[PDB]
Amino acid sequence: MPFEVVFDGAKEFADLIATASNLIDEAAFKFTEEGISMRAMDPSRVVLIDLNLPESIFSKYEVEEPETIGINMDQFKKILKRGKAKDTLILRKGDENFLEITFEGTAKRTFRLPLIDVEELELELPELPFTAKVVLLGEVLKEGIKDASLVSDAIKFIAKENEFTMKAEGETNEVEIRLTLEDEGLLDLEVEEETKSAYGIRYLSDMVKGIGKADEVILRFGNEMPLQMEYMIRDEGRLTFLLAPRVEE
Amino acid sequence: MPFEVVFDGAKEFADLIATASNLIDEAAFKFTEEGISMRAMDPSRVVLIDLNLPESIFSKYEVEEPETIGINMDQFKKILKRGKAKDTLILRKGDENFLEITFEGTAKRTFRLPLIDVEELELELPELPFTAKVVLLGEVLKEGIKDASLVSDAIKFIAKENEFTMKAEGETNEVEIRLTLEDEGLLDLEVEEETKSAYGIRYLSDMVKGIGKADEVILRFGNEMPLQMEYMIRDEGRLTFLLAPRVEE
Amino acid sequence: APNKKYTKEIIGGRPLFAEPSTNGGFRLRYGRSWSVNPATMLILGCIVTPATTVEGPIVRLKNGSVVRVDDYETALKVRNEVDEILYVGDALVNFGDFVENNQTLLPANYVEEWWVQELVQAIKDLYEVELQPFAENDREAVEEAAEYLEVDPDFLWNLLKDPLRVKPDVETAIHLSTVLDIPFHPYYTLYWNTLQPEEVEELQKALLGAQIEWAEFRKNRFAKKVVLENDKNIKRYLELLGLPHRLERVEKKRKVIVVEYPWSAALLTPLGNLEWEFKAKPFYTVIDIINENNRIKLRDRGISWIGKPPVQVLFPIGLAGGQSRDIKKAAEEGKTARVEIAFFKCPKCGHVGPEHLCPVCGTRKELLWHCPKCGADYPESDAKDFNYRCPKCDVELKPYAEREIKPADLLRQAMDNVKVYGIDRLKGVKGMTSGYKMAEPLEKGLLRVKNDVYVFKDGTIRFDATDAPITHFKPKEIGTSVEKLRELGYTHDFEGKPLERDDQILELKVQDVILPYEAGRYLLKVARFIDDLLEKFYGLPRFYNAEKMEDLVGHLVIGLAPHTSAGIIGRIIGFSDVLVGYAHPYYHAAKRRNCDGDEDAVMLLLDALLNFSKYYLPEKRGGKMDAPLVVTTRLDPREVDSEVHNMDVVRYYPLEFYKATYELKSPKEVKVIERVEDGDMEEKVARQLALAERIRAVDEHHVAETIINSHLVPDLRGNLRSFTRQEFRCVKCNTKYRRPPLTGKCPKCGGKIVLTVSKGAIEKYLPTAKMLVTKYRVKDYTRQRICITEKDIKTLFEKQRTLMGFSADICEKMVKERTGHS
Amino acid sequence: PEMKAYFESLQREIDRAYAIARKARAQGKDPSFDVEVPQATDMAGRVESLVGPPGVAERIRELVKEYGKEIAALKVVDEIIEGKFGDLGSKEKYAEQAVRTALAILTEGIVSAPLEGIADVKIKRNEWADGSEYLALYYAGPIRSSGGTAQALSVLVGDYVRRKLGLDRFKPSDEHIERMVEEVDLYHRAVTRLQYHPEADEVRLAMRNIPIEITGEETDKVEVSHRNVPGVETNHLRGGAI
DNA sequence: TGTCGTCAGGATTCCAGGCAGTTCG
DNA sequence: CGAACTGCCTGGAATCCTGACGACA
Ligand SMILES: [Zn+2]
Ligand SMILES: [Zn+2]
Repeated sequence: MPFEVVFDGAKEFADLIATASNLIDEAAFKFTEEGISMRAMDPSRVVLIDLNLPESIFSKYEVEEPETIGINMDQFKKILKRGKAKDTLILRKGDENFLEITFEGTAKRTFRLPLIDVEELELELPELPFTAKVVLLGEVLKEGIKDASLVSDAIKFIAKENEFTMKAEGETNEVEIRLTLEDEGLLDLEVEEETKSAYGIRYLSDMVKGIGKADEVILRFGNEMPLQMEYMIRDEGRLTFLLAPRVEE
Repeated sequence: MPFEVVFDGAKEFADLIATASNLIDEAAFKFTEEGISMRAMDPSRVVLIDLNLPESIFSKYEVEEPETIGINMDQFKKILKRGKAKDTLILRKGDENFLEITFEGTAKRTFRLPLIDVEELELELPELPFTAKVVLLGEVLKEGIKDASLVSDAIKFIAKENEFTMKAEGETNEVEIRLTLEDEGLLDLEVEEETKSAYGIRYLSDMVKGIGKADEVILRFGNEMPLQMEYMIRDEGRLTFLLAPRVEE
Repeated sequence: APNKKYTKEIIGGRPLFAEPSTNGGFRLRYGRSWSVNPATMLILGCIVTPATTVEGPIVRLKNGSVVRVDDYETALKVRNEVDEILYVGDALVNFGDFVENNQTLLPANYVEEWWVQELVQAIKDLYEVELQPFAENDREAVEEAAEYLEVDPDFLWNLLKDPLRVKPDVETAIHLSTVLDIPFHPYYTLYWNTLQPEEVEELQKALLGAQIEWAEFRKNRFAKKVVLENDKNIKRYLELLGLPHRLERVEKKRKVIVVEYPWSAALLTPLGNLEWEFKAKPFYTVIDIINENNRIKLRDRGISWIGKPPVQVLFPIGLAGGQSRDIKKAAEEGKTARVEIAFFKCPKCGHVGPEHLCPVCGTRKELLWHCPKCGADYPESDAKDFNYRCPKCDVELKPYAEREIKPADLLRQAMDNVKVYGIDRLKGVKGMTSGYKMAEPLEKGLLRVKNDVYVFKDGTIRFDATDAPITHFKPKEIGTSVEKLRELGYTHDFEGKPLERDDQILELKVQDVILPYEAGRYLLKVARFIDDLLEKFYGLPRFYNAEKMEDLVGHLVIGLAPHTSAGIIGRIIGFSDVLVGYAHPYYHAAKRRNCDGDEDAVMLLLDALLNFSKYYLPEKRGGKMDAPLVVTTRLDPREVDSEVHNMDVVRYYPLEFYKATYELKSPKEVKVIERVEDGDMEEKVARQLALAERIRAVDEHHVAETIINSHLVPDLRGNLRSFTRQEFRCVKCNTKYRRPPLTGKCPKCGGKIVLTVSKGAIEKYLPTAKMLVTKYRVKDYTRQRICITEKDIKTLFEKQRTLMGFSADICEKMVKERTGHS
Repeated sequence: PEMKAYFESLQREIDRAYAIARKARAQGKDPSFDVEVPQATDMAGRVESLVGPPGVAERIRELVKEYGKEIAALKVVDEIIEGKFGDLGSKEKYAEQAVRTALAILTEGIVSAPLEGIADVKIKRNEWADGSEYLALYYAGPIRSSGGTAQALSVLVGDYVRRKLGLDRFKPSDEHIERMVEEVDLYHRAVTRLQYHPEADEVRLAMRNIPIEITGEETDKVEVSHRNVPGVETNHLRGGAI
C-alpha cells in the first residue's frame, strides 16, 4: 500500500489524467512492482481506455507491495489546475487512507486527500485480427478532425495498399484528405486490404485535443472492426484508446 | 481646487489602480503637497486599503490645495484598462466639477469626465504591537491564496523562527504551504513567538487578481492580531491593506 | 375513526410504507386550545411543529448497543451511525383541536403527572395530609409528606416543580410504591402491548438461564444487573422492546448483552424478581397477567396511535421592451414606445408626461382627459361638466390614451430627480392588469432597484415568514435582557414574582415576534431604502434611524395572510436564530391558517404609507388577496369577562378525563370540553434517503408504491399530448405563436423557433422507476416500463454496439422471463 | 390593567407615524391625498371599511352588543333592505349591498370574497317554463379558493335574501341538470382534483332543492356536449360555482 | 399557486499562436 | 551575420449564473 513517486515536471501526466477524467470519472490505478496500470471502461460500454507506465518514467520510484488504489477524477482535476511546468510532483501514500501530493520550489506545497476505493470489474480484451495498421502524426490528424468536426460527426477512414483517405460526408458539406507515403502527415503504413469505416468524433476530438501536436499515433483497424489508437509516453509507457464504429451508412 | 499630475508609466499606474479596485469600490483620494494618498473602503468595514505616492515617483506633481475626493474606481477602470506601457498621462482638476485625462504617446487623447461625490469618514489604522514581520513577493501569496480559495474556506497561519506555515483547511482536502530560508523569494523575517492566526478567503482572493511580481510585500501580524500587509514599489511608493483577524475560537 | 384516518392518509406520500415495529401513531398530551420532537426530524410526511423540551426516540447504533436520543448535541453526534429505528418518540396531540366527522376518542396513557397526582391523593385520604400539587409545596406540608414517605423535602419540592426533569431513582420509586400498590413508573416501563404470552414464557426462561446480581434498598428486594446472551432466545422482541443495553463481544461468547440499574430493575421488579411463575392465558394481555400474579396493579403506556417573472418596477413598455425590457437598453437604443398610458399637463410650464409631479417647475401637474376613438382633449373640469361624454365619439371619457413616448430622452428627468446613478440591472413591467392603468413613482422604482430587493405584483414590499405558536415564552430563547423587559414595561412574572432570572418561564406574550435572520436582514434593507427615500423625497428627518440588526426591536410591523384584507399590527419584540419562528394564537387564527397558505407576509407601516395605492389593484380579477386596506390591532380576549379563561391555559392535566378516558366517551361532549377548559438532485436524494431510512426502520422489508405510477402515467400521457400538439413560439417575436406547420422561419424574424420538447423530464424520471423496479419486484407495471422504454426507442428511431455487450438490465431480464413463460 | 396604557402608547406611536405620513403627503407628489390604511376601531369599523355603508357602525354596534351577533346581523340586513338610512339605487343594488354586508359581518370582515370575488348579483327570469327566478352571480378571479365556510355562508345569505325578496322556485330542467353533472364530472376527472368526491344523485338532489337557479361566470375554455344551453351566455365550464 | 426541465445570452477566465526581446556558432 | 527560446499578451474559445420559455397538481 505505501509508495513514493517523485518526478520533476509531470505536465504530460497531468493532461493525460485530465483527458482520462473527461472520458470517465470512476478509475482505479493498480500499482505493481513494474509500475502503474489503469483500464477504464465506458458507462455506455462503447469505449475503453488503457494505460501502462513502467518504473522507467519518473525519477524516484519506491513501492512496498503491489495493490489497487482509487482516486476520484473530480478531486484530481481539482488538483492538476495548480501544476507548474517546473514543479516537483511527489506522490506519497502510507497505510492509512491519506494521499499526499507535494511540490518543492519557491514555496513547499503539500496537499492531503482521502483515498476511496474503486471496484470496477477488469477483463482482458480478446484478440481480434486487425488487418489494417498505420502510424501517423498527431498534429495532422488533430487539425483534420477539428476541420471536419463542425460539418458532421461521422468521419470515414479508408485504407488501401499505400493509400489513405480521410473523408467527411453529409448533405451540404464534403471534406476529403489524401495521404500517401510522400505526404507530410503519414509516417508509415501497414495496410493489408481495402478497409473503410466511419467513426464518431466527439470522444475522438476530445482525446486528440488533449494530446499534443508533436506526439505520434498508431491506428489499428479493419473493414468494420473497432479501431484502436495507441501511442507511447517517453518511449517507455503505453496508452491506447479503443472504440467501435457505427453500422449506419 | 486645481492640480495636475504628469506621469510616465501609465501602464504601471493603471495596473496599480486596478489592483486597488479589484478588492472593493470605495476610494477616497487625498491630494496633498506631500503627495497622493488614498484610503479605499468596503461595505464590510474589515479591510482598509491605504496607499501613498510621493513627488519623487511622479514626473510633474503640481498642487494648489489639499483635498479629499471619494470615487468608485469600477467605472473608471474602463479607460485605464486600455493603454500602452510607454506613454504620457496627465490628470488635471480645476474649480469646475470635471476631470481632464490627457493621453499622449504620439497623438492627443483628451477625456473630460464628471466628478462623483461620495460621503465617508476617514478611520485611522490601529497601530497595535505585533510579533511577526515577514517579507516576500507576490507570486507565492497569489498561489497560496488561489489554492486556498479553490480548495477550502478556512486557513491558519503559524509563524515561528524561519518557518512560516499556512494550513488551508476545509472538509475533504487539506492544503499546506511552508516558507523557509531555502525559498529565495522569501526575505528575512522578525519573529520571536509562535504567532497563530485564522483567516478566510471570502474577501481575500480579489486583490490577488491584481497582485504583480516586482513589488515587495511585507506583512506584520501577531497572535490573532489585525494583519497589516504593506507592499512597496520602487522603494518609494507604498500600499498597505489592514484587515481585521477573521479568527474562530 | 382511527382506521378510517389511517386509510385516508394514503392519498399523499409513498403508500404502504408503515413501520411494523411501532404502530402508526404519536403521543397524546391533552392541552387546551401536531408537535413532534425535532430529534426524530434530525434522525430522519405531514405538517411539522417543533417541541424540543421533551424526550426523544430510542434506536441502536453500529456498535450493536441501544441508546435513546436526549439532546441536540447527542442527536447531531449519533444522527449518522444509526442501524434501525425502533420507536418514534412521544409527540404531543391535544384535545382542544376542532376535529369533526366523528373522530373517536384516542386512548390516553398513564403519565407521570397523573401517577403522582393519584399518589398524593391517596396519601392525603390515608394519612390526612393536605398539599398543593402542580407547584412548590409549603414547608409544613412537604415536611410531613417527607416524614410519611421517607423522602427528602427538597426532592419532593423539585418533583412537584418538574417531575420529568427530576426523575426519582427506581429503588425509592418501588419503595414508595410498596406502600400504596400504585402502578409502575411509565418512563421506565417498556412497551409490551404487542407480544404473546407464549413468547413471554421463553423470555422468562432465557432470563432464568442468564446471570443476575442483586441490590436492595429500604425493604425492597430488587436487583442490580442482568447479563444475558443474545443466542439464548429470539432477539426479535428482545430488540423491539426498546431498552438501552450494553453489548460485549470478547467474552468467550459471540453476542453478550448487559443491563444495569436503573434499567434492569425496570424490567425485573414488574416480574417480581422472577419469584412467581408466569403462564400463558388468552384474552388477557401481559399487563393483565402481571397484575393477576402480583399484589400490585399496573397500567399501560403505549396506547395512543393517531394517524417568475421577477419584475421590480412598474414601467409600461410592452413589446417596446421585447423580452428583457431594460430601460437602460431602451435609452441607449433611442427607440419610441407605443403605450396606452395616462399623461399629465402642467398649467404653468405645459410639459406632458406620465409622471405625477412636474420636476421642471415647483408644482404638480394635473391629469388630462382624452377620447381614444376621437381626437378631442378635455381637462377634469370639462370632463365633469360634459357628464363624461364626448360629442364626437359617444364613449365614456377615459383619462388614459394610446400614444407613443420616448423614454430614452424622458429618462434624464428621473435621473436629475434621483441624483444617484448607481444601477446595474433593472427592468419594467410587461402587462397591466388594472383598469385605469395608473402610473408608479419612477424615482421610488429606481431607489428600489439601487437597493436590490424583490417585489410581488401587489405594489408594495412584503416578505414571507413562517411562525408557529407555543404554550410558553422564554427570554433566554428570545434573546432579551431583564432590564430590557423592565424598560419595555414588564415588572412581574407569570406568578407575580419580580424579574431577576433570565431563565424565567413566562406566558406567551401577544405582541412578540420570533422572526428569522433573513427576515431581519430584509427588514433592515427595507428600512434603509425607506430612510433613503424620505431623505431624498421631502427632506424629512429619519424617524426610525435604524442601521443595525438590534435597533429594529421596538418598532411596529404588519402581518398579513392570504384571504385576509386586514393587516394585523404587531410590535417588533424579539428575533430568531433558526430558519423558523413562533407566533401567538391571537395573531394567527383559523382564517390565517386554512387560507391556502401557512406562511404570512410582513411589512413596515411607512412602506405601506409611502407606496400603497388602490390603483395597483387589477380591475376585475385578483391574486391571493385584494389589498392591505385596513390595519387592525385590538383583539381584547374577554378582558372584564373571561380574563382567567384567557390567562389560565398552560400546564394543566385533567385527572377526571384521565380516569374517564378508557370508557369510550364522546369526544363531542361540549359540556365536558367546557368544564375541562374553564431541481432534481435535492429531490432525488431526499426521496432515496427517505426510502433508505424507512427500510432501516422496517428492517429491510418493504413493497412497491403507487404515487410513482400516479406521477409517471400522467407524465407519459402529457408527454404524448405535447408531442402531438407541438406548439412553437418565435424567439424575438415573443407574442406571435407560430403554427405547428413549419414555414422554415418566422416571417417577421429570420431565426430559429423555440419548440416545446418536454422530453428531458421523462428521460430523468426513467432512472428513478428503473432503480425502484430493480430494488423491489412488482407486477402490473413492467408493461408500462417496457412501453415507455420502447416509446423512447422508436421515437429516436443505441446505434453502436461492440462484440462484447451483455448490458445488465432487470427490465430485459423480466422481458425475457415473460417471453419464456409465454 | 396596564395593558390598556401600553395599547394607548402603541396607538400614540401609530398616530405619530400617521402625522409624519400626513406631513409628508402634504406636498402631494403622488396621485393621493388621504390615508389609505386607517386603523380599525372594531368589527363594525372593519366591515364598514370593507363594504360599508359609512355610518351604519352605530347601528351595528348597538344590535350586536345588545342582542347577539347572529340576530343582530339578521336585523341589520332587514333594515338595509328596508332602506332605513335612505336609498342607494335599485333593488338589485340593495340586495347586493345587503349580501355583502351580511357576509362581511358573519366573517368578521376579513375575507374579500363579497368585495371582489363576487362582483355582481342580479335577478333574472325564466322565459322557457314558468317564469321563475335565478340569481345571476357575476363572480371574478379571486373566488376559486373562497373557502368552504365562506361559500356555505354565501349560499345561506343568498337563500335568506331570496326568502326576503319573495321569488318563485326554479324548475330544474333535464338539460340543466345534465350540463351540471357534466361540468361536475369534467372538473372531477380532467380539470383539477377535488377535495370531496361528489355523487350524481347527491348533486341532482342539491340542484333540485335550490329554489331559485344560480348562474355563475366563466372559468376556463372547456366546452360541453350539450351546446347552447338556455340561461348561460356560453358553454364553458363553471368550475367556480362547482 | 407550488414544483421542474429546456433554451439562449453575455460576462468571465483559460489556452494557444503571433509579436517582440535575447543568447547561441 | 541568422536561428531557436523564451515573455507576453491578446484573440479565440470553453464555462457558467441569469433571464426567457413551456410542462403538472
Ligand atoms: Zn410644470
Ligand atoms: Zn371623444
